[PDB]
Amino acid sequence: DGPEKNYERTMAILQIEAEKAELRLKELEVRRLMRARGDGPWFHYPTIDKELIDHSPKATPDN
Amino acid sequence: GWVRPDLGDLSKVTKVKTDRPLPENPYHSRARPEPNPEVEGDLKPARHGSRLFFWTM
Ligand SMILES: CCCCCCCCCCCCCCCCCC(=O)OC[C@H](COP(=O)(O)OCCN)OC(=O)CCCCCCCCCCCCCCCCC
Repeated sequence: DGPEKNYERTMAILQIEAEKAELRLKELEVRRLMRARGDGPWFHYPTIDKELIDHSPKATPDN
Repeated sequence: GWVRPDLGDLSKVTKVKTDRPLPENPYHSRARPEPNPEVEGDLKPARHGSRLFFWTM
């Protein structure tokens, strides 16, 4: 292979590895924020579904 | 002129007209917390695949 091909094949390789490296760092910081604040799709621990509640009038009024 | 109600009359659910206004927050509820911001958009392939260590796919 000529030096030009290897040279520019290297730039292609470095672009992919740099982009992957940045995403790896970003994911660690996103995971840190999502877990601490609970405001994202990850670390979304379930709460009781509200469709289970019955809103019909009860046997007694104060409820 | 009092007529005795029939069997089943007094257990009927009836409608009643009232001039009292329907209560607004009978449970005295606080404001509900806002929902988590919805994630929407077009699902695109993962950028450079899994990106797990050396794997290229
Ligand atoms: C396993 C072979 C190596 C044997 C020695 C053991 C080495 C240590 C094993 C630990 C794991 C290290 C494996 C390192 C490679 C994994 C990363 C990788 O290869 O990238 C993802 C790979 C796609 O490879 P890619 O770069 O896109 O090239 C495509 C070429 N068509 O996609 C993959 O991840 C799948 C590739 C796994 C590598 C083996 C499969 C290659 C395909 C040949 C299968 C055989 C087909 C012939 C069947 C013959 C039947 C008799």
